Amino acid sequence: SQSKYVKVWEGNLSGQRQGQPVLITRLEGYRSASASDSLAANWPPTMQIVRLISQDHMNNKQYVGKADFLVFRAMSQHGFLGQLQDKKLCAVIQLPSQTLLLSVSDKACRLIGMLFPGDMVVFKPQIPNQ
Repeated sequence: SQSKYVKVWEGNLSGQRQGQPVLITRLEGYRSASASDSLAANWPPTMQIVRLISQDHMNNKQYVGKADFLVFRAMSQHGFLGQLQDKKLCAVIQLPSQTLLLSVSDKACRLIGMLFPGDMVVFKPQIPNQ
């Protein structure tokens, strides 16, 4: 598609470590157009974090040009202050098809996320592969 951002809304409850669910109901999220529409269209309501990503990892704009962006918009949360006050980050989601990173910083009612390819990028030509 052709755009810069894409906000989508949905509802579910699944997203923890070790393949565990999460306390969620209905929230929205804004992802950089750098991602595919089908992503939010059939986005998996269940996340599985097995790693940890710091805010310093997403501080690299030299990687946001080849990858997509994902932001979680919520009205409530728990523990957000802890990290945001400690180092300001979150856990990373390791998918067998792709790689998503979750890091909460300077956002109590929001979360920072990154969409990376499952080690199958067609990087080669010029311009930021969209």
